[PDB]
Amino acid sequence: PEPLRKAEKLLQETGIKESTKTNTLKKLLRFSVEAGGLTEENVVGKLQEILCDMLPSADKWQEPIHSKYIVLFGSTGAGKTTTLAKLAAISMLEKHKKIAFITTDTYAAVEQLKTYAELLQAPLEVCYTKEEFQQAKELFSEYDHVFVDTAGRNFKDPQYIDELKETIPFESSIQSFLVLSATAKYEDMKHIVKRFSSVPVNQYIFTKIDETTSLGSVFNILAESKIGVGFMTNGQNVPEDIQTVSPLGFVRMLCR
Amino acid sequence: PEPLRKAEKLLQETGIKESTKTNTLKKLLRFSVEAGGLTEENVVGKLQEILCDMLPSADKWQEPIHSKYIVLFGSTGAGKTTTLAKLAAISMLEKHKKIAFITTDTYAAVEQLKTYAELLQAPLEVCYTKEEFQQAKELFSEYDHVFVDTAGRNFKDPQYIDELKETIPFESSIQSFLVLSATAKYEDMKHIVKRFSSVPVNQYIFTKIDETTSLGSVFNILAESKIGVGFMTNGQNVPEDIQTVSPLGFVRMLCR
Ligand SMILES: Nc1nc2c(ncn2[C@@H]2O[C@H](COP(=O)(O)OP(=O)(O)OP(=O)(O)O)[C@@H](O)[C@H]2O)c(=O)[nH]1
Ligand SMILES: Nc1nc2c(ncn2[C@@H]2O[C@H](COP(=O)(O)OP(=O)(O)OP(=O)(O)O)[C@@H](O)[C@H]2O)c(=O)[nH]1
Ligand SMILES: [Mg+2]
Ligand SMILES: [Mg+2]
Repeated sequence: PEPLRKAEKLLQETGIKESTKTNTLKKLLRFSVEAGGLTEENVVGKLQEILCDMLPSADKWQEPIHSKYIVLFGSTGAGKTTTLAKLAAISMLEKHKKIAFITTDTYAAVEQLKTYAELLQAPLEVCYTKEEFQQAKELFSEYDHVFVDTAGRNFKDPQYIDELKETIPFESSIQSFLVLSATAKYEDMKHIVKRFSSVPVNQYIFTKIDETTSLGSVFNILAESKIGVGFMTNGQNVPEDIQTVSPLGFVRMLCR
Repeated sequence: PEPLRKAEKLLQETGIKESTKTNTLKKLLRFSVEAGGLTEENVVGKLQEILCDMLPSADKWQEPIHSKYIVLFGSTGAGKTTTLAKLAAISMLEKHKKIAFITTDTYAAVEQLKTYAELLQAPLEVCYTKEEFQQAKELFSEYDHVFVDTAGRNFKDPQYIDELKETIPFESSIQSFLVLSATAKYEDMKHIVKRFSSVPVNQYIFTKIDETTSLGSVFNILAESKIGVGFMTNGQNVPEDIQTVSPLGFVRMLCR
C-alpha cells in the first residue's frame, strides 16, 4: 500500500524470522494509524527504530575491554583464538595497556597462540586444572588485561560446559564473550545459546560477518536474549578485522 | 489423509526446503494414485525412495581414496586439516599404504600438521608457489597417497579461488573434496558451491554433523548438484570420527 509497501520489500530481504517481518509491519501500520500517516520519508526510520526496539538496549552493546580478564569461548572454528589475538593487539596499540595470555585449550591446538603471544612480547600461561589457571592469575597480579583463550567443542555434551565452568570459575573480575559465527544456522545457535545459560556471558561476538550472505539469523538470535554484541569480526587480517556495533548500526547492516 | 498424513509429519521435521516437502507429497499421492494405494507400511519407503531420487546417484557417493593425491579445501574452520589427518590415518591402518603430506596453507597455521605428520612418521612438504608444490610431487614419485591440506579463506573473493587453482593445478591424478560444515547455512553454501564451479570438486565432505540440529540444509544443497558426499565428519577424535554415507543412508539420517 502506502509507505508500508516500501517497507515490506526492504524487510523481506533480511534473513529475519518470517513472523517478525509481519509484526514489524503491523507496528508500522499502527504508527501510521495512531500517530500520523507514514510518509515514504521516515518509514525506514520507524522500521529500523522498531527492529531496533527488539534487540537488547543499546547500552548492552558497549562495555569494551575493562576487566583484568577477558574470556572468549564457544563454537568450534568460529574464531576464538584469532579474535582474542586481535583484541589483545588492539588494547596494546589503542590503549598501550599490558597484555597477558592464558590458554585453557589444553587438548597441538596451542602453539598457535604462543607464537602470536611471542610476536607481541606477551606472556601466556597454559592451564590444565582450575588450580593451574589460578596460579597463573597471581602471576599477572600486576598486569593490565589477561586474555583467556579456551578450547572449543560441542557444548551439546553437558560435560564440556560444566568443564568450562570448572577451569574458568567466573569471579567478579572477568568478561565473558560467547563467540558465535554469523555463518551459523539459526536453530543451531538457538540451542547453544541455551546450553550456555548456566554460564555468565556478558556479551556476544559474531564472527565472519564477511562470509554469511544474510545477517538475518544473527538478528533472530539477539532479538530473544538480553545481551548485545561487543565486537563483530569481519575478516582474517589481524588486528585490522574487528569492529564494534550498536543496535541501530547492526540493524542498518541488516537492511543490507 | 491416508498414509500421506504420516509422511507430511515425518518430512516437516527435516530442515528440507519448503517446496521439496510439497513436491515429495505430490509424488507420493501420485504413486498412491497411479500405482497402488499407499499403505502406512511402505510410505516411509517411497518417501525415502523419492527424497533419494533427488540426490545424486548412489554411485557418486563412493569413490573412496584412490588417487595418489587427495586435496581438501573450502570453508574456514570447517575441518580441512583435522579431516585430512583422519583420512591419512585411516588409509594407514585400514590400508597400510604409504602416507605423504603437502600443505598449501602457506599463510602459524601450519605447525599443527607437521607434528601430526610426525606422530605418524610421514613426510609433509610446505609449498608456496605452484612451482614448489610441483617439486614436492616428484619427491613422492614413489609414495602411495599424498594428502594435500590447503589454506582456507573467503572464497567469495575471486582472488582466493583462482589462487587455489594456481598452486594445485588439478592434473588427472587428484581427488578434490569441497569440505563444507553441516553447521553451515543453506543460502550461504548455495553461493560457495557456485564460486567453486570453476574448480573440479569430485566429492563433498560435510563435517560437524554432530553439531547441527537438522541435516535439512545439507540435503537442500546436495539436491541441486551432481556430486555426492565422500565422508561425513561427526566429531573431533582422530581418526575415529569420520564416516561414509550413501544417499539412502544420508536420507535415513535426515528423517531424524
Ligand atoms: N572470513 C573470515 N574468516 C575468519 C574470521 N575470523 C576467523 N576466521 C578464520 O577462521 C579460521 C578458524 O579461526 P580460529 O580462530 O582458529 O577458530 P577457533 O574458534 O579458535 O577454533 P577452535 O580453537 O578450533 O575452536 C581461521 O582460518 C581464521 O583466520 C572472520 O571474521 N572472517
Ligand atoms: N563438533 C565437531 N567439531 C569438529 C569436527 N571436525 C573438526 N572439528 C573441530 O573444528 C575446529 C577446526 O577444525 P580445523 O580442522 O582446524 O578447521 P580447518 O578447516 O582446517 O580450519 P582453517 O585451516 O582455518 O580453514 C577444531 O576444534 C576441530 O577439532 C566435527 O565433525 N565435529
Ligand atoms: Mg582456538
Ligand atoms: Mg586447516
